Amino acid sequence: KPERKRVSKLMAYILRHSPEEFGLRPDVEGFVSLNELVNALKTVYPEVTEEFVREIVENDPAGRYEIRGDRIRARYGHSFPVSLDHEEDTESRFLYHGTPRRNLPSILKEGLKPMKRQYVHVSTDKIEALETGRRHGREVVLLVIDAECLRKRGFKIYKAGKNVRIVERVPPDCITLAV
Ligand SMILES: Nc1ncnc2c1ncn2[C@@H]1O[C@H](COP(=O)(O)OP(=O)(O)OC[C@H]2O[C@H](O)[C@H](O)[C@@H]2O)[C@@H](O)[C@H]1O
Ligand SMILES: Nc1ncnc2c1ncn2[C@@H]1O[C@H](COP(=O)(O)O)[C@@H](OP(=O)(O)O)[C@H]1OP(=O)(O)O
Repeated sequence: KPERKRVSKLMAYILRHSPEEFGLRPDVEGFVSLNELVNALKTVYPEVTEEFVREIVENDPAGRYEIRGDRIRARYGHSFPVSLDHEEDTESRFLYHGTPRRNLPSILKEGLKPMKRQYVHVSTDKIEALETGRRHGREVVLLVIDAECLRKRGFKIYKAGKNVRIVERVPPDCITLAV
């Protein structure tokens, strides 16, 4: 529903990108006070309550958020450094990243890089990978990433969302296919 969606979009923006511009100071792990997040959200959507934020967190289908005690964080997507959980994805054999075709000259030479984020974000889900690439351009390619290649190279893959995984970078040898 549009109420849930518009408050969640604002939560993700505050918690991933501009907490300080709403007066919040994330701790090392990226958590802000839940009460303080609620007041920040209410500067935009005055109907928001803590109970509604708790409902958004628990019902989020991607696993975007985490509440711990009286604090809340985004679980990935940040454009500032945070220490996240190191729940390691050891089971996935391939992972996916969608990107505009125009990026293949750089990506296939340099690998995937975190760009303005802290981590490279990949997915266990091809459609969601492609839909993320579509945010950046109409002509997108599906990158297929060999998870064992990454692990062997010392790049741990972490369970950030239900489908989202994070990794420090993806060297080009680990990009097996671009479709
Ligand atoms: N070496 C490179 N050269 C050029 N472009 C590159 C390179 N490596 C990666 N890119 C592209 O640089 C761009 C970086 O765009 P951004 O928005 O930061 O990353 P996202 O598109 O993965 O979205 C991650 C999402 O996953 C979670 O939901 C988060 O919350 C996000 O919503 C991509 O097109 C890369 O392919
Ligand atoms: N329902 C929801 N809750 C929270 N956040 C949401 C969201 N639906 C979308 N977002 C985020 O909005 C940005 C633009 O994405 P579009 O609207 O172009 O698809 C992007 O976040 P960012 O700028 O950090 O990359 C998305 O995050 P996500 O990939 O988790 O949906």
